[PDB]
Amino acid sequence: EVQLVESGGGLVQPGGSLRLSCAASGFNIYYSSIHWVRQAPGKGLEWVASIYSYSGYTSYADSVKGRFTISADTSKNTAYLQMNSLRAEDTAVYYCARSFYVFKRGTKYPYYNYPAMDYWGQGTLVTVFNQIKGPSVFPLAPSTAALGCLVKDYFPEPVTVSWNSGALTSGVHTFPAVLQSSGLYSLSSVVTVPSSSLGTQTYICNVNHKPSNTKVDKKVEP
Amino acid sequence: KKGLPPGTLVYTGKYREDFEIEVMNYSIEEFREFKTTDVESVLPFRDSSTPTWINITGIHRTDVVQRVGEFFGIHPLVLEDILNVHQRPKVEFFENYVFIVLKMFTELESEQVSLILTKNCVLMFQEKIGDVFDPVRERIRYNRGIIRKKRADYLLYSLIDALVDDYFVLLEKIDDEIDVLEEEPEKETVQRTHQLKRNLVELRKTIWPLREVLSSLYRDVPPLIEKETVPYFRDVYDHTIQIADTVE
Amino acid sequence: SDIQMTQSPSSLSASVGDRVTITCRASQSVSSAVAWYQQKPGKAPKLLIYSASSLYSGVPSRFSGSRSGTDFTLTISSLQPEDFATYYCQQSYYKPITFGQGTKVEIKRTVAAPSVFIFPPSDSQLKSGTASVVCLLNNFYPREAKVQWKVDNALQSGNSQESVTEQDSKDSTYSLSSTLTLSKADYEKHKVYACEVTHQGLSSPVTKSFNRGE
Ligand SMILES: [Cl-]
Ligand SMILES: [Cl-]
Ligand SMILES: [Cl-]
Repeated sequence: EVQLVESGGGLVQPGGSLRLSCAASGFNIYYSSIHWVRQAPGKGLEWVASIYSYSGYTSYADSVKGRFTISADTSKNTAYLQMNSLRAEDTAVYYCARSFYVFKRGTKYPYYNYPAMDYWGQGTLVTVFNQIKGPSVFPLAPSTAALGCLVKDYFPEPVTVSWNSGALTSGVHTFPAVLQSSGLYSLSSVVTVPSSSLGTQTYICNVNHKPSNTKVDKKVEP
Repeated sequence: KKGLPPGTLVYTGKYREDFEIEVMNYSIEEFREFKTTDVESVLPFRDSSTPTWINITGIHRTDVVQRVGEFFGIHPLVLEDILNVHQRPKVEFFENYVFIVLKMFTELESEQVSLILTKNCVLMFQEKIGDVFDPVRERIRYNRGIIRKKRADYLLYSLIDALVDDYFVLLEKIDDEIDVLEEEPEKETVQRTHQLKRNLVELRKTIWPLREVLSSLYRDVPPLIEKETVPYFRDVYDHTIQIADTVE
Repeated sequence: SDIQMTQSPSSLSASVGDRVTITCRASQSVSSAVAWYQQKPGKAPKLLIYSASSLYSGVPSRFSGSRSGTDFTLTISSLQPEDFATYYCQQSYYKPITFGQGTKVEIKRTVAAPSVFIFPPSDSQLKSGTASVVCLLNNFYPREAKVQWKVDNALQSGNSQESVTEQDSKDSTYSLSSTLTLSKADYEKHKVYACEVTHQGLSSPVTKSFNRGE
C-alpha cells in the first residue's frame, strides 16, 4: 500500500541544477518526516536531508548545507531535493525514505522509541560531470589463456563491456573503474579461455559508453 | 489540536511577540552569560564539561524548538508537550534526561515553563519574556551560596525553589490585596475584587500537580539527580505541606 | 560533534548455518535509538531491527539485536543463503542521523592461489604516447594480495593503480588488476617489465615478466 518512487536523476554540470522528486502513495506526506539518503559508487549510506512536512522544518548534513534544498508539495504528495552548486562527490544513488516511531504515552516512564526508516524507494542516479568523453579501447593480447580490453580515458561512468555480443559470459571479469590523476576513468575487462579456442575462435569485446553514445568492437588476437 | 494526529508540533498558546535565547555557563572558577537570536551559538553547550542554563523564550518559534530538541536528543513527543501549553504539570523520566512541565504566575498572568535536565544542562522553554528566576541569575553572577560549586541537578533544584518561593509570596500578596478591597461599594471595585478571588482560586488549584512533580523529584529519584541533591528537593516538597488540613 | 557509529567488521566470511555477529559502537550514549538495515547489490536498504532489539514486521526471527551501553550487536542465529548482503547500523538519537560504515557478509571458501598473467602495452596505445602494462591475478581467495612492479630491477612506486572485483557468484573468488602507467618515452628506455605476486595460496612469490621487443 505504502510506496516511495524517486525520479529526476541524470547528468548535471557544476553551474547547473537538478531536481529529484519522491512521489509518495498510500499515505499523506503532510503529517510525515521524509529523508534523502545517498550512496556514492562502492560506498556506504550517508544521510543528506530531512523535512518535517507539517511545519516545513528542514535539516541538512554539513556536506550539502547551503547547496541542496529539501521541500514537500503537500498537494502532489511529493518531496523534492533541489541540487545546486554541484561537486564531483555529489555523484551517487539518491534514495528517499519515510521514518516512523512506536510509542505509548503516560506514566512517569513513557515508552518513546526513536525513529527508523521503514519505506524506501529504489533510488535515482545523479552523475556530476565537466565534459563527456568516450573511451579509447586497446587489446590485452594473449600469449589457461587470458585476453582482454583496456578501456581508457572516459568520463563520466559508467562503461559496460560484453564479449562476442553476449555469447561469452563465463570466465569474464570487468573490473571497477579507477579515477586517474587526469580526472578520467579507466578499466579493463578480461576473460580466461581454453588456449585451444585461440587461433580458431574470434574474441571481440563490445564496449558501450552511453554518456558519449560510443559503441566500440575490438577484435583481440595473439 | 483536536483534529491533529499524535506527534504534530504546534504551539497552542497566545504569545508570539518575543524571541531570545539566554545562556549562563558556570564553574567554580568563572561564569559566562550572553543573549542571542542565533540558535547555532547555543548548540555546543550540549557537550560542555561545566553546567549550562539555556533559556529559550518564544516557543512560537517552533523551528528553534525542533532545532534544539533534535540536536540535544529530545524525543519528538516531548517537543509536542513543550509546544502544547494547555496541559497539567508533570514530570517524565527518560534514560538521558528529565522532562518537567510547570505553570509560572507573573493583571495576573499564567505561562507554561518546560525544563529538561541532562547530565550538564538545564534547558528552559518559556512563552514570553519575564520570569521569577532573577535570584538564581544573581547567585551565579556574584557566586552566592553553593550553586557555582554544584552540577546541573542543583541548578534544577535552584530554579524549582525560586518558582515555589515566588508562588507562596504571590498568593500572600493576593490575600492582602483582597482583604484591602473588602475594607473599601463602586461597580469597578466589586468586579475587580471578584476577579482577584477567581485568580486566588486558580493559584491554589496548581498546588496539587506541583506536589506530584516535587514528590517524584525526591522519592526514588533517577540517576540524573545525585544522592547529595535529594535533600534539597525534599526541602522544596516539605515547604508545600507546612499548613496541613485538619479533620475535627 | 556528530555521533560516530563504528561498525565492525567491514567484511566477514561465513557459511550457511553459521551464527554471525556484527557490532556497532556509538561515540556517546544514543539510548536504544539504533536500527539495522540490510542491502543487496542494486537494491534499496531494508529495515531489520529498530530501537536496538525490536524485530520489524515480516523479518525472520533468526535476526536479533541487543545493546550493552554504547555497544550494539546484530545477530544472525543461523545464516541462510539470502542473508549474504551488506548490513548497516544507524543512530537516530541525535541529528544529524549517522550510519555505520557497513559490514559485507561474504561466502567462506577454501584458499585458492591466483593465476598471474602480464600484458605489454599494445602498439595501438604506444602511438598515442602512453604505455599501460597490466598484471592480472585471476580467481583467488581470500581478497588480500600484494603486487610489486619492477622495471630493470628497479622497484616501482606511485605509478600503479589496482582494482578488485566483488566475490564471483559461481566460485566465490576475487580477481585483481594492477596497471603500471608510463610515458612512451620512459617505456622505450627500459627492457624488462615484471610484476611479483604474494598471496596466502602461494608458498613463494610468482613473477611474470617480458622484454620490450619480445
Ligand atoms: Cl543504448
Ligand atoms: Cl539541606
Ligand atoms: Cl565494540
